Parts: sequence; C-alpha cells; structure tokens
Amino acid sequence: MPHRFKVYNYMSPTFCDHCGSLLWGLVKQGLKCEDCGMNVHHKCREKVANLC
Ligand SMILES: CCCCCCC(=O)OC[C@H](COP(=O)(O)OCC[N+](C)(C)C)OC(=O)CCCCCC
Ligand SMILES: CC(=O)O[C@@]12C[C@@H](C)[C@@]3(O)[C@@H](C=C(CO)C[C@]4(O)C(=O)C(C)=C[C@@H]34)[C@@H]1C2(C)C
Ligand SMILES: [Zn+2]
Ligand SMILES: [Zn+2]
Repeated sequence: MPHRFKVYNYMSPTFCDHCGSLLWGLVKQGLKCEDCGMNVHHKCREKVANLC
C-alpha cells in the first residue's frame, strides 16, 4: 500500500527518512505519513519507496 503523507509541523529536530538530511525550518518542514510515521521533505515524497 502507498504511504499517506501530510504536511506536518515538527517541534524537535527530525531527519528525512528518505535522503538523510534535516527537515530544516520553523514550520511545515516536511511531510509525515499518517500510517507509518515516516518523515520526508516535500520534494522527497515522490521518490520514497511506496510500501507503507
Ligand atoms: C532550498 C530552499 C532554500 C531557500 C532559502 C531558505 C532560508 O534560508 O531561510 C528561509 C527559511 C523559512 O523558514 P520556514 O519555516 O518559514 O519555511 C521554509 C521551508 N519550508 C517551506 C520547507 C517550510 O527560514 C529557515 O529555514 C529558518 C532556520 C531555522 C533554524 C533555527 C536554528
Ligand atoms: C524544541 C525545539 O527543538 O524547537 C525547535 C526549534 C529549532 C532549533 C529546531 O529544533 C526545530 C525542529 C526542526 C524540525 O527538524 C528544524 C529546526 O528548526 C532547524 O532547522 C534546526 C537547525 C533545528 C530545528 C524546532 C522548533 C519548535 C522550531
Ligand atoms: Zn507510510
Ligand atoms: Zn529528504
């Protein structure tokens, strides 16, 4: 099954589970999967393996 990513606001430092770098910024830093909790940059969403 595909992931179900939503824009998300992180309150502690969080790394993108796809590309390894920090989700930088004060708000809306990345996307969180509703179902497995994986965190990714907006631009990394289309590239992540899609087995949730
Ligand atoms: C590839 C694009 C790079 C362009 C330049 C960005 C820059 O230098 O500063 C601007 C963004 C804005 O912070 P924002 O949180 O408002 O949103 C920007 C990122 N996002 C759209 C993903 C939420 O400001 C910050 O990141 C704040 C740094 C906070 C760290 C505190 C130590
Ligand atoms: C308790 C706490 O940490 O408050 C934070 C401030 C700064 C220092 C951050 O810790 C941040 C969490 C994220 C998500 O990864 C990115 C950062 O803003 C970032 O780019 C860097 C250099 C540190 C991160 C969150 C909040 C609530 C803004
Ligand atoms: Zn998922
Ligand atoms: Zn990434």
